[PDB]
Amino acid sequence: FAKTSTKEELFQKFKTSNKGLSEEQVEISREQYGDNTITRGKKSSLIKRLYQAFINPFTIILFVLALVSAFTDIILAAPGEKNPQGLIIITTMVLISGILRFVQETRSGNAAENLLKMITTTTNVHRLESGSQEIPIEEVLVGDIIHLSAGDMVPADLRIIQAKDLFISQASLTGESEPVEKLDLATAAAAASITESVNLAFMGSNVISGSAYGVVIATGDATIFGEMAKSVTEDSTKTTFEKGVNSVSWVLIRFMLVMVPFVLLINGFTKGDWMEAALFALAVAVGLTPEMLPMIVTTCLAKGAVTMSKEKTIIKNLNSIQNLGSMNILCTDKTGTLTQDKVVLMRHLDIHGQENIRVLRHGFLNSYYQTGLKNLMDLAIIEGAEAKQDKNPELGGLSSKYTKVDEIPFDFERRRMSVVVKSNTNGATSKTQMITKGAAEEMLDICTLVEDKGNVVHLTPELRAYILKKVDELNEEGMRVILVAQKTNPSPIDTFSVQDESEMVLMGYLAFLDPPKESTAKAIKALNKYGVSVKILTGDNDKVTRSVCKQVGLPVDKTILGSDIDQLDDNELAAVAAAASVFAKLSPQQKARIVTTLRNSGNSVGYMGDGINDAAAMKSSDVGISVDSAVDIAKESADVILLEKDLMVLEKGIIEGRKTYANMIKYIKMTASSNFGNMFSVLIASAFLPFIPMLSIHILLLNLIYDFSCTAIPWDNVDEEYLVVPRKWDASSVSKFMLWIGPTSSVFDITTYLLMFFVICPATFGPFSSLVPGSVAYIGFIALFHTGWFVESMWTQTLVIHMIRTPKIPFLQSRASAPLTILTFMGIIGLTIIPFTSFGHSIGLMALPINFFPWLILTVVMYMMLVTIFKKIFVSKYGELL
Amino acid sequence: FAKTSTKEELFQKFKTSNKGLSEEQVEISREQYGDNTITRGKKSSLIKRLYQAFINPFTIILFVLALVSAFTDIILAAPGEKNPQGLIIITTMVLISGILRFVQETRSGNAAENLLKMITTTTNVHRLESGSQEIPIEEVLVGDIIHLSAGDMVPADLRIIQAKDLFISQASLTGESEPVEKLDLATAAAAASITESVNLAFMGSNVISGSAYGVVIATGDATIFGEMAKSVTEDSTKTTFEKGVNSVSWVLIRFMLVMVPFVLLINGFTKGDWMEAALFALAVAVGLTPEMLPMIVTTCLAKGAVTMSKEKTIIKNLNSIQNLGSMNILCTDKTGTLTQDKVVLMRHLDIHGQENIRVLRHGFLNSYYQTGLKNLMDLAIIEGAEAKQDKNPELGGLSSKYTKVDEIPFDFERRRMSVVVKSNTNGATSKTQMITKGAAEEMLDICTLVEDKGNVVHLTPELRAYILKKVDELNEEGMRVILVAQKTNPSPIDTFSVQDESEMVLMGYLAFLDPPKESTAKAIKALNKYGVSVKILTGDNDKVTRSVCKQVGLPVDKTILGSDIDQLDDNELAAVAAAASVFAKLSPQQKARIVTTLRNSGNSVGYMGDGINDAAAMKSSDVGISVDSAVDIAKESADVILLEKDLMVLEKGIIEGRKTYANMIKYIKMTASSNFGNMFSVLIASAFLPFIPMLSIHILLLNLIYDFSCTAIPWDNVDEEYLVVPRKWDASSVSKFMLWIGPTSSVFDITTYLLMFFVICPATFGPFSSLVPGSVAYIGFIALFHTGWFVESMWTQTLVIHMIRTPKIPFLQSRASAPLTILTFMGIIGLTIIPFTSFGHSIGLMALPINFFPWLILTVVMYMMLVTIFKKIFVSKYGELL
Ligand SMILES: [Mg+2]
Ligand SMILES: [Mg+2]
Repeated sequence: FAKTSTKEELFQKFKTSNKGLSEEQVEISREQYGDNTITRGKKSSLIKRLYQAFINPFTIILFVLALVSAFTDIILAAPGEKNPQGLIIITTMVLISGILRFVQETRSGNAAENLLKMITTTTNVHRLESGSQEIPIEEVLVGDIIHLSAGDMVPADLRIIQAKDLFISQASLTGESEPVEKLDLATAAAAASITESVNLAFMGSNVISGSAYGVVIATGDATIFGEMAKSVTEDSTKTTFEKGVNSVSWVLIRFMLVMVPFVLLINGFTKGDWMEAALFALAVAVGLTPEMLPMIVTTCLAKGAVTMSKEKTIIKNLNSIQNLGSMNILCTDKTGTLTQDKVVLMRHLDIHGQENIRVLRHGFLNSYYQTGLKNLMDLAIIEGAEAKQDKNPELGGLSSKYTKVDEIPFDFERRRMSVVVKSNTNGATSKTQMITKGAAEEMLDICTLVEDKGNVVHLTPELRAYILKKVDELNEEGMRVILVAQKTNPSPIDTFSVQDESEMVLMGYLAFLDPPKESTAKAIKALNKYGVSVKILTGDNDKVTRSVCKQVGLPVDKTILGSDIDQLDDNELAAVAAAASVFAKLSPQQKARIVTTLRNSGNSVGYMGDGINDAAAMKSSDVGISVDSAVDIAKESADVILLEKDLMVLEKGIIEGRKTYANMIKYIKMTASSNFGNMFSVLIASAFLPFIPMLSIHILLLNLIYDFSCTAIPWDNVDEEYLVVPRKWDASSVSKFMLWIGPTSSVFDITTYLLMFFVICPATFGPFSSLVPGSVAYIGFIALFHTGWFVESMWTQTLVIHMIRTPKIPFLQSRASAPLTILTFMGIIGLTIIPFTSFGHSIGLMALPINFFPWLILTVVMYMMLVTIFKKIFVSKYGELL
Repeated sequence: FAKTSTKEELFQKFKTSNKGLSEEQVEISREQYGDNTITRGKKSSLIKRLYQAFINPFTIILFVLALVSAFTDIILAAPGEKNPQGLIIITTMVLISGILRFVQETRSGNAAENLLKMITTTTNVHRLESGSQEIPIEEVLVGDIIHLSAGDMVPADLRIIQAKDLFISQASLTGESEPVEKLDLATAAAAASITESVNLAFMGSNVISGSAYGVVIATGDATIFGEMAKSVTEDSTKTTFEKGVNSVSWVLIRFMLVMVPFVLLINGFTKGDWMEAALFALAVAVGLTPEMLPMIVTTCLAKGAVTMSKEKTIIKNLNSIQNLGSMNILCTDKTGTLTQDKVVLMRHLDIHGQENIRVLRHGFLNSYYQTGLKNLMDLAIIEGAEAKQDKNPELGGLSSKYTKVDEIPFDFERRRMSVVVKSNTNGATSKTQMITKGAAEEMLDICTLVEDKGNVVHLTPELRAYILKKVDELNEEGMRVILVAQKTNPSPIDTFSVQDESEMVLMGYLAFLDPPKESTAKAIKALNKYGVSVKILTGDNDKVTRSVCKQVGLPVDKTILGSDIDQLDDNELAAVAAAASVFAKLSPQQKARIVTTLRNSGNSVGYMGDGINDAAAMKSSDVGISVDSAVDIAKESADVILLEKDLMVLEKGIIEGRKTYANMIKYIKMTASSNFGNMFSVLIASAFLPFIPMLSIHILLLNLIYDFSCTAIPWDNVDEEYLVVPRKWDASSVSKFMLWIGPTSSVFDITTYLLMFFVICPATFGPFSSLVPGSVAYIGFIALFHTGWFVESMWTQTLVIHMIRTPKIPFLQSRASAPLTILTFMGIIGLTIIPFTSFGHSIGLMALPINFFPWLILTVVMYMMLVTIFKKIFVSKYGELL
């Protein structure tokens, strides 16, 4: 906590050695404080940290199901080599799921190029070697004498000891392209925010002209710019989506490790050899886990990103749009993001508070014949002249009458620009008037004549009070005022002096605000409509960010200043930030801290900005956006970088992202319930069946071929009501839903059991308990049961989706199954309904007797209606289906 | 034991003086044998013997309601007075069951007046005390010298010592009214059956002609008539119906003994309020018992008996028609029942086996002119000659052409009767014709000429050989044979005398037999079609019964006699009875012995009879059927009485007795299943519901208003494939239809347990676990949950009978139900108005919302499909969904 509090000790005296730094003292300084360097790095072993997640309940199944092959190996040959139709499928599934979990994050890693910039060298500095020279950056240290000249860049913060009308553009840290004066004088003892610390310089700021001497007092981590450079590394926190998917996988694992040992114990103690029990438990381990869930998740995310890639928005990280959908609080930079860093006239009125055409027309003249020096405020005046709709050409023709005799341009030493022009009225060369505008200070000091009530009077103390009150109403919004005044004079044979420019008749006041973008208000309203709070994080002065956001409609209440959050501890910081609004005067570390605390409270926080100072906040957020005017480094740190300028597209994301999550939270439940029910019946009927109902490979086929319809699940129609609230990744609701709707299938999977064990299978192959257990029709009976339960389970688990996807009254009310999904479903049922081919060496073909299908349709219909009842109960119990 | 083998000690002597018998002799007889009395008795405790059955669960239920009333009233005062609402109805139901069980049993008990009838005494006895007198059979002594005249009553079993062509009518024991000769000579010591007991007589027989002196061998219960009187009592054996009903009641008792102590323990261990657990167990016990089962059973039996009473067949016992339906073997008497006890001509034949009309004509005149004495034999000849297709009136003309000279009537010495007639053709006094008929043996000895092939030859030994061969050929066929001889006699000076009966000329022989009733063969065929075997237990000789067994059509092999069947043991008798179709020479002991043994072998046996000898078997059988020609004792001791003597109606009765059974079992399987289901769910809910789902009174109302339509089930449409095999009462068969298609209603009862837990929470009653245990909530919420699975449990168990009623036939191949049992069924479902009535305040039972019915319809439609699937699984595993 080494701060720069040595006031009046570091002024007028270097407080250290003047360039004669002792070697021992140099070593002491570099030990206790260190040098000025910025460290960065990359990684290429992302595979190690991206495999482990939901891959493990696949490599565990692989290890168990290959140890099964090893167990039947070394003893048997055909049973020990007929397994690989397992191991191979499970291994390629492991590889696919791992590669997909890799690509879901690879876009962020390979699209982040925040390293090309900085590491600046070749600094024009005064050194003891040869005076003013180009020196490498590693030769400037704490206590070194550094000079800022015309065109050189400051490499480290400085305690400036000499200044001469020095102006610096601090858009790198404050986001404001307008230059601000920087002086060598000691500031206030209590000081202010770091950006307003005139006595100290900032790394990364650009100087165009002027020279200044200073001494480096801070380097390393104490540099604010060093801070944002060091903060932007591969500290990519796990967003909401990753944690949600991990929690869902852990719910599945918590179910698997409770169900598997139970069925293992039952089938080991009850009837069979422990090899049969191991196979039986492997069946329940395979069935519970939806094998192609990562593929469906990736395809949903890809659909979202592709859709958002047509609204003209680069999506950098593929996992950004779901986070955009689940966005709860949007923290937004002010300078250049919602405003447009463009000075435009908004208040230009007489001393009574109404627009004066004459004064603005005079300003238009002084700015349109302004050939000496062009300045952004002059462009503001001229553009407002045309926005005013009062025609220019008369004034354009007034060049022939109100002829420009001469001009003293906007010289910065006196902050006065004075155009001396003659009023050729009606053809005669009349008197000459000069109009000077400049900063309010000198104008107020020199002005004693005022145009009031239509005449010219002296500047009385009451008129001074009135003018000061107008200045105060203009300043309280954080807007600077430039005074304009005309003076009449006879034809000047001699030149004009500064002392003659006094007692000049002032017209009024000017206000060049940075107006918010025309779509900002509509974007804020749309964001508030979809349950997304909006907060403002800007380094600008509090007054201007009350003025703005008192114009966009956002409730501005007790704007928190930077010092308050700096002195505030983390818990009450989180308490304040959530229940508050626009913040002011923040450093990049402050923005990152605020976003992080908002994250820790349980809110998925997105961020938007354009400046380099916003990079830390962009990277610390769940989803970092960037408007078109964003700087290149901010673009690289972004995730959903925009292109046009319109913020309306934000809602087109927030809508679309939500309709992705629903389509992903549908399947995740809609396939975890069924897969539970299918695996429930292989548990509570795992003791009465003298053989496993459906083998491991058959269940792998069922969970694979059915999961290719969920490839078309992302195109299903989410109705209109899920898309109004940012939904949280509630995995516990999954563990309830699949315990409520899942078992309703299991009973019918028992009805299919008894049926197919008593009337269908014994019909063709004779009654059971009368067949030789070795082989004869025992193989045929077992295969017929296998294929029949295959067909029935597939039908009944992929046709109930039309009943589960939507809340009450499907079809008629909510026209379900948008044609892509329903087409794929009926195109994949027609695939699984064919175990009649040469692909019946899957250890069951047993072409089903026609007698079975009437009993299959009767099961499907009655299961669909029972699921309707249980869906009603579930909706009426907790809050809804998902 | 003491058979008629005590010869040279008691036979050919008296062992006492002839009629010179003293007092010491009668005291010796009393000491050696005892009183000569017949034991008789009755009872009037039918109430105690007939209450116990399925009424004991009702009395236990009454006791438990009484305990609940006392417990809720010995502590509290307001709750302890609503228990009468259940106790009174249950205690009226106990009495209803008692009355309806006493009625369906005591009809046969008070329909038996066997002991009231019979009891004959006052026989003519000679004694030294007062000469000839009338001494009661209660006063006859062993060894009494008894004088026998025509028309007297035999006092005891009687070894005759003096006889002169003594003839005894033995229809009382053999069923044949035709007299049998009884001889006093020294007979065989080993003797034979009663029909061949030529040396001794039996009780109850009337002497037709002749006088005799005999000695009493035994008295009291040792006599055959005394034996049958002792065996025939009010010992109506438990028919198969009572055993089946007790088995069903015991199935229910085992089910409630397994369930009730489970619910009580679950609710006494969880939710530790033991009173509320006893209420749960009481509810389970109340809902498990079908409360109006005895009334439905009684109404089914009454419908069967009433509808059979219309077919000229008075039914004496309510259970007779049901036992007829469940009858498996029908044992019928031969004489009087299968045959018609009427001698009829069947073979008028010459001496060499050619149909000679001349012998028929000679018999015609020989009978038509026998005016001095008429007999059934002569009437038989006359009737058969009318029916022999030969025109009798032409023969009648010969009556005017053959006038009578004289006649020698049937004498008591030579046993021949003769008519001497003229041959006055056109009035011309030609030679006389003498025609003598009688027993073959005598006039076969006295014959000297025979007429063969139109000529006359001497009585050579060869022709006599063929005459006897054909005579005992007819005797082998059972035909009673008579011989007829003509003599061409020159005009005698005087009338025809005994010496005029020499030098006969035989013409031929005649065959008299009692042909079976013309409907006997058709009845036997119809019974054999319905899986009812027929046996011909009779006391007649083996020859005639073997002949009849061929005409009607039956297995003529293994004509098991009476001596051997008396010789062999019961265990072997069971084996040989099922392996034999015709039984001959049977004493009334043996008929009852055979019927009882066949009953013990697992066959429900009915008996048909017409005589006194039948009564023992009639009472020892499941159902006794009496023909029109039966003696009043046979009519009184039977259970079914015919009125048109047409056996063809019999099969019709069986059909009724089967369908009356089918509906009944269809009822028992309908209710006992549903009840179980509707009180299986409670078991499960016992661990989860915070309160009782239905109180005892609600379940009583459900089981009473649903059993008031099973009063209309007996009129439903029974199939036509169920009535082609005698169905046996099976308890296990109703315990496996109750575990199989019963728990398929629990699935749709745990659903309406949960739907009704989250569809009436919004019924202004708020969600549960939020209501204080006060009122207008916890009182209304519970009431609405009752009016839930009350209305729903009445709809789902009264409308699923149409699906279970029949074996596999969905709704159209059987025309499910008759208009009576569908109209009543829906008219009792329309009693879903109890909740919306002033009598909807039998505590609970509050007004249902309209919202419930769309779910009730869905549940009652869902449940029928599951019932169809389990019906198909049940039919295809056991064999009959009955
Ligand atoms: Mg399934
Ligand atoms: Mg029910």
